[PDB]
Amino acid sequence: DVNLYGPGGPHTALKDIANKYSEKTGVKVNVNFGPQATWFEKAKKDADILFGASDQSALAIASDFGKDFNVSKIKPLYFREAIILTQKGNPLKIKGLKDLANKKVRIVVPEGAGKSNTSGTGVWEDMIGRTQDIKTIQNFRNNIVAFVPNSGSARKLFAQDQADAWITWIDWSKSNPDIGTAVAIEKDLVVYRTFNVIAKEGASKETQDFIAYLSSKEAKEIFKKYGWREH
Amino acid sequence: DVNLYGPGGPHTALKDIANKYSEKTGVKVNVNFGPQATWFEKAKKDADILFGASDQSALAIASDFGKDFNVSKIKPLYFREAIILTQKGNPLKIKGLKDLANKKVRIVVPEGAGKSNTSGTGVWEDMIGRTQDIKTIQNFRNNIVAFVPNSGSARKLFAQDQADAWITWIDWSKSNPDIGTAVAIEKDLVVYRTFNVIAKEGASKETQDFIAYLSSKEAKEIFKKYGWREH
Repeated sequence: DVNLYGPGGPHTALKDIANKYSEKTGVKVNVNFGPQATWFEKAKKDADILFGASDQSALAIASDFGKDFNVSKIKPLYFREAIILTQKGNPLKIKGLKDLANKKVRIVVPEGAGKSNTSGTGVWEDMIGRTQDIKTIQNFRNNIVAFVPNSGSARKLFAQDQADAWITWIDWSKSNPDIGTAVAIEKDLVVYRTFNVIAKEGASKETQDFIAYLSSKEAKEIFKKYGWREH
Repeated sequence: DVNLYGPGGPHTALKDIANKYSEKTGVKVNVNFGPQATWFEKAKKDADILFGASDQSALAIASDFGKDFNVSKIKPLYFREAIILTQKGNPLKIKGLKDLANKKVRIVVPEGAGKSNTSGTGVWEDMIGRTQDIKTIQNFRNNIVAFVPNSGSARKLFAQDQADAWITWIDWSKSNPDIGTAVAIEKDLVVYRTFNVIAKEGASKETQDFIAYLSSKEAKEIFKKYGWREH
């Protein structure tokens, strides 16, 4: 078996890819996902590949594994853009990030706060900071009602109508057409973060084979369906 | 005394400001700075103000203090641009981030890896990611020879000539004009991160007065000298 572990997000593309791969090759590929704490102990025993939803978070998670993984071997393969997810119908008529700074809105964002490894860390400030206006930065921050440890937590909060806007990734919207309404972020502000993988030291032939498959034509198309790009 | 604690970087502006403030008011203001671990236990006793070199790192550090500080009260006041610091004279003629990706060069970047709270976390990927080209991202990352826990560590590594380029902030160059040559980052890729402060719960009038001073015309001018903007 080839066992993958990583955060929620890329798991939807990976599940599809793994399904197709397993049927085609006979090799069983398992995609374990969620908050790091839910799978960390198990991963330490049988993780073949660690996948990531950003570089900083992947570096963090792989570093928790010590000798089993060499962090220098993290492989970026795709990227996707940040988006604003609004409640269905976008009742507040949010047009972008600047709009979120100037209106009265409840925003949720994943931030690790140094105790959780999440793809969201640093995202909101890097985007709104590109307005080069401290008042705008202050205004946006004042609207953040919740910093959460991971995207799954943001999704739950959002689903309970506890926030008007969730700063997230396009793939979360693609994976969940039924949840909210995606609003594109200003081209001059938006950030793009990567999907990546790292194989354990002494990875099996089956593991190496699947890694290659992630760059295959079939994999590219599935990734594309969820918003993951190469160029 | 009014005691401030925070990371290296903003400390140079703050020390100038604190000196000027003390000269004017007679209130003694101490600026403690460095890797969090070096002052954490002391700060637990007498920290009046925590200052930060980015939002994500400030959120992390303030969170570590539990009930002593209310993280919702973090105050962004200034921002500055990331830069590339090259060895003095810029021998490799580095022209920006894309140039770094294309050339064979050794890059140092501060990344917390989930175990250190540093202003650098997420910066390099957010900038190079805006090229929207996975090969460029891959190439850039392949040139990173060291992910260090804080900017002070990057400075030391850089000073030892163990890296050709250090992804840092303009203020590090302004504070250390002689240790290298600053190269501006492409305006369409660069990120800007903030300086912030948070006063302890039950902060004294004198503590509050100094916080106000950080927005005074005198303080603004000192911040500006080190590259901190509003504006």
